[PDB]
Amino acid sequence: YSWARELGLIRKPASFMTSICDERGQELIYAGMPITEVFKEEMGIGGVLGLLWFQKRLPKYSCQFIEMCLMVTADHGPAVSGAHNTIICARAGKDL
Amino acid sequence: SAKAISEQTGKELLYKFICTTSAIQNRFKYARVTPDTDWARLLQDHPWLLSQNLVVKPDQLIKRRGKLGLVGVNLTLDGVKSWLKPRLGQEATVGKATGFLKNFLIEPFVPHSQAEEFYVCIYATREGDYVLFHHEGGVDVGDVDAKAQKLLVGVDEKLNPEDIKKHLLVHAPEDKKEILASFISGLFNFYEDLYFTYLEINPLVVTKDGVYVLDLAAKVDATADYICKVKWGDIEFPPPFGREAYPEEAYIADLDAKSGASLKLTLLNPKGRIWTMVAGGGASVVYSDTICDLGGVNELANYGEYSGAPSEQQTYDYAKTILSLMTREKHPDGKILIIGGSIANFTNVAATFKGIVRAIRDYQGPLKEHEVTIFVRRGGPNYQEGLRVMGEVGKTTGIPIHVFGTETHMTAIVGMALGHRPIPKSTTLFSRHTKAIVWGMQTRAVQGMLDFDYVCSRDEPSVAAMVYPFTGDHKQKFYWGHKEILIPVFKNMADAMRKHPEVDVLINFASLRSAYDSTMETMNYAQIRTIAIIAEGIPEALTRKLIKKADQKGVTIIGPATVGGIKPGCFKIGNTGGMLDNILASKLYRPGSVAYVSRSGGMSNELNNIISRTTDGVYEGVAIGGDRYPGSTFMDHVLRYQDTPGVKMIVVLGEIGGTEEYKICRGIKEGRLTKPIVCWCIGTCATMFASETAVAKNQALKEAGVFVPRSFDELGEIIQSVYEDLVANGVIVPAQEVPPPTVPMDYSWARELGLIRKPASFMTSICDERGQELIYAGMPITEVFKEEMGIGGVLGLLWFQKRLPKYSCQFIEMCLMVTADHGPAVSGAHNTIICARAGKDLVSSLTSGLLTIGDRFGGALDAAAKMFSKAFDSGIIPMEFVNKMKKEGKLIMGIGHRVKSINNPDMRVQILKDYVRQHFPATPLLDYALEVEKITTSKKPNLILNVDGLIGVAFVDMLRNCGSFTREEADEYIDIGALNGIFVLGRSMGFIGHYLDQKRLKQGLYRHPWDDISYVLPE
Amino acid sequence: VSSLTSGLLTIGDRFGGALDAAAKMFSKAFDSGIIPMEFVNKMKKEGKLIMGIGHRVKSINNPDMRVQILKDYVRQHFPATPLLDYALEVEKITT
Ligand SMILES: CC(C)(COP(=O)(O)OP(=O)(O)OC[C@H]1O[C@@H](n2cnc3c(N)ncnc32)[C@H](O)[C@@H]1OP(=O)(O)O)[C@@H](O)C(=O)NCCC(=O)NCCS
Ligand SMILES: Nc1ncnc2c1ncn2[C@@H]1O[C@H](COP(=O)(O)OP(=O)(O)O)[C@@H](O)[C@H]1O
Ligand SMILES: O=P([O-])(O)O
Ligand SMILES: [Mg+2]
Repeated sequence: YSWARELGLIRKPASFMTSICDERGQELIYAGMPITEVFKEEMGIGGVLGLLWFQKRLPKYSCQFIEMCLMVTADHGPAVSGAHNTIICARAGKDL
Repeated sequence: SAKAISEQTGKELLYKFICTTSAIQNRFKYARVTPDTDWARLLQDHPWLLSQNLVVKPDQLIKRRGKLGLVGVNLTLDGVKSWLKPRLGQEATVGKATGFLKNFLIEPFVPHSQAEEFYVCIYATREGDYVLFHHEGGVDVGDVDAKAQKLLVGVDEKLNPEDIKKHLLVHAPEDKKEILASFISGLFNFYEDLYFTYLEINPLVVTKDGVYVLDLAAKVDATADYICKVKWGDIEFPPPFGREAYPEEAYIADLDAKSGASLKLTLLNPKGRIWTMVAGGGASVVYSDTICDLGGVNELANYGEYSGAPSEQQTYDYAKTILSLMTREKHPDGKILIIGGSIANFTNVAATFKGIVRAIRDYQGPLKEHEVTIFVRRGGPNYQEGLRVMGEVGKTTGIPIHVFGTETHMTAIVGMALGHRPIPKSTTLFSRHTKAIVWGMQTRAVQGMLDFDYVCSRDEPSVAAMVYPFTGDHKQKFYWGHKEILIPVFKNMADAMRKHPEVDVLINFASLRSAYDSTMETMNYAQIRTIAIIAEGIPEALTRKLIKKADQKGVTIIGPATVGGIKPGCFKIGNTGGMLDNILASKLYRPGSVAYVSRSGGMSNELNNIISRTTDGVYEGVAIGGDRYPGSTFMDHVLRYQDTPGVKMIVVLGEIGGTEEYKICRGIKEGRLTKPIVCWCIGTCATMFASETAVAKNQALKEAGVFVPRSFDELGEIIQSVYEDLVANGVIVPAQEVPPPTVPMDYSWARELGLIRKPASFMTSICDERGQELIYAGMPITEVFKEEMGIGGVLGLLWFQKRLPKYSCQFIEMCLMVTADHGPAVSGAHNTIICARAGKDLVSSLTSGLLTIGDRFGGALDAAAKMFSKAFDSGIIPMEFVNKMKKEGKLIMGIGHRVKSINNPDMRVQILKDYVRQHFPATPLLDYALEVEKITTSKKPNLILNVDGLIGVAFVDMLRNCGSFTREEADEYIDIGALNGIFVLGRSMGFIGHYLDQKRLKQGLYRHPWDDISYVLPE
Repeated sequence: VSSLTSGLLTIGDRFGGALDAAAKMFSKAFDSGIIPMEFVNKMKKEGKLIMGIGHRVKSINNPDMRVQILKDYVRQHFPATPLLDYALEVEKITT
């Protein structure tokens, strides 16, 4: 199959479809932007999230805002439903 | 098709459903008599049989019964019995039909004058339903077509009562005009509402007392069953009067009825030396015709066909019937088997041939004894290899088999077998710019179209969008050569039309049930100018309505019951021409000068082959479909071809029945048709069963100037002669040949022909869902239940791939039961509850809890088993073990309890301990553990062997000593965590229990109280 | 536990949903009082497929063994099966 496909003798439709990231290249690509450009352009976590989630280069204010959201939602004590379960679980000797 | 019903069936429906002011007399007053009739029972159900004098007649689709002395009139019940004595069960010859008189009808005698007898008839035609009336009814009606008053009721038109009275009842007695008008009106509404195509009452009697339906002959459109099932009930369609079916005919009829495939068989001469096993309704006729043309009419043994993709098994069952039938008695000159067919559309030729090859191997002894010679001719996907298996079975058995392909003319094998020859509206519908919408989820058809487009060197794909009402709007992946492209799929046709104004063609793959409505809907979008209706089985009355709307809107309808057509280099309707290999083989990627029109789809594929081999190729070809009323006729297309400059000659493949072919004679006469026309009508043999005959039409066409061959065999030769003459006269300037673009083979297909191998990325050994039955580790699911395995047994198969002893299975079930739950205070239950309370679903809530299982919660079973196994296997004595653990600063896993002690035992442990002792052959590890317990309880009384420890060591003893596992196997299962699986599976029940409970208890969101939290944050 | 959960987390909608879906759908239809044929057509009109109807290979001539096993147990031991009776009538129409 590998060989027949190389010589373009047979066609087989792909079962999967992606559009967020391409690891196959010389360089890693996040939604069309190569990883070096991501750092060079100083995107940040917000910027990277814009490419992977929306496949868009967002304005700086937008990125900074996303980062701000992530910061305020980071934690709200151990009394909440989720924190409680994680604590119970950690205490029951489980992994991260 | 339109099918005849019995007089009883018709009368029953009429009495049940006719709505009229007219009082219909003797309603439901009929009794049926067969040779198996219980007269006592008959009289019990019909006491009216003694009330008055009667009439008796056969109800077997015998016409002119009175003239044949087959109607016993004005008889007492005794007289009726006396009349039946010499007739019931007797053989009778009515014209050229000979059969038995088996079914009769008894009705009350209606005294009346000849003046009180009338004739009424309604019948369907393309243009509507004709209503006929005659004041001189009876057995002496004569030529009713010229004599009777007649009126056409158009398509979707109402029968006006004023018109009945004014035009139909002109010669009716004045006093009976209102009652007749009222009855005829009700009869017409009845005729429409129950989907009749023919209804005749001869005579209809109207006396001073009321209306009497003395006789009734009717046909219904059988395809309307899906609508009318409720009113029709278990309606029976009687076969015409004549001989009854041989047991072999009945067998094949049963196979046909129980499958989507077409399997037909009729014996002509059981003692004939010529047997046929032909694929396709069209080809079967053609072969039968050729045999008759070569004088074999008296030696032809059968008429039959197989089509619609039958399974290898069905093909085998069909073939064995033929082979059985031909090896009953020897013939001095031996026998012949003609295994023919046209070019198959998509079905792999090797598949059906495997069934036939199996039948030949089973009947090789009788076939050699009866000196049978087999002739094969078939085309289609991978026909080359299908012909190889045929040639090979001939060599291995010794039976003479002569195998031929597409290169041989279809009917050439006949002459070879007999030893006569040696064995060697709008004019344009489509353009290269045509864009279509496909109604339905037809991935293969769309891809087929797109491969034709690519190979035709079209700039864009011919399919713009698809309409599939069950899914939401999405895009489907397809291939433009080797490049993947996306085609939009719409839930609503309105959206497809809106987003694609460039589309003017619609290909309708809607089922026969929804074809009508989807076509009518399409006609509300003016952009659509051509509609191809694929569906076979649309009721005639509905197709007429489609025709009417299309005609008034100028929409060209191709179909119903068609594959479509093909315009080489431009457009291909759906599945026309089949796989690329056939499109390439018959050079359909580039246009020629020859245009054709056919009824049969199969024959269109054969015509593509014929034309490509004899001429410069096909310009445009159309299959008009096989329904009674095609949307577009032979003439419709012939005129388009006459008016297309690129068309230099026309080929028409006609058929027996209808008078369409005569419009061509007329067209030529009138000087409208000037282009050379080649025509051959199939069904020249059918006259061995007047203007409508194939023989009559072929004669008329030849006289009109049409080029008509002697037989179907000479069709290739005549086409080539016409073509060569047109080249010689410079009418045809053939173009230089350009090679088409190449497209890769489909992986699916390559894998089928075993051309490529691709290694599996995965490996399984627990279950196989691919089979005819589900298999759990080698044991089929039915055996699982038959052997009464239970949950324990099933777990043994899926987890260990072993058939365990019953006591082992029962023990596993016991473990699952004790581990099921242990209250809501435990880590896992708590999380599930929290989760359920936070409004999550079952799976999220369960998993949230299960994710706590492993170390400090639920770990103990695996831990205990591992610890004790290690200690035991190391050979240290229990006391040495206890002290070793103390020194290492470790507690024993599976030892200790909060309240339970040596004097106050744990019930779960008691239950299990007792079962294990009683049923397990050996328990060495349990014995060792219990000895450790003797030591620890002597320290503190609550240092008992707990349920986790008990299950752990019991399970190890079960694996090691049940005798299903080697030590290696038993030790691997423990290590890979089989014991964790037990706890997880077991407790999963309890957790689902809690989830349901919290939802049922309508428990709100949990927030942990701050009072229970010690906040120790930095400063 | 991680491996099991990873798989279980796919259960719910397009995978494993059918049991719940079928039970809900048929109960609704039965309880609403509509006759099987009315139900079949209602679904078609609404653009919905019947949950618990259809098979890739198995047909009315080639039955599913699991369905055979279960149908037969239920017929034998259940005092009353009105919804099953209703569903089998819907199956008569769809097949
Ligand atoms: C001495 C005393 C404080 C503690 O005794 P205890 O609870 O029985 O002792 P422990 O908690 O250490 O447990 C007993 C043993 O069980 C062992 N053990 C506990 N759980 C175990 C497990 N799961 N697996 C293996 N061993 C286990 C411990 O290792 C310990 O072993 P050791 O005796 O060799 O050290 C207690 O008995 C006491 O209060 N006695 C009263 C004496 C008195 O009258 N005092 C004077 C007042 S006048
Ligand atoms: N029940 C009846 N009462 C009186 N006359 C009847 C009755 N049934 C039939 N007849 C007469 O017998 C004739 C022949 O019967 P019919 O049903 O028309 O058979 P066919 O037309 O096939 O010969 C009728 O034309 C009519 O005169
Ligand atoms: O049966 P066909 O010849 O119309 O395909
Ligand atoms: Mg008559």
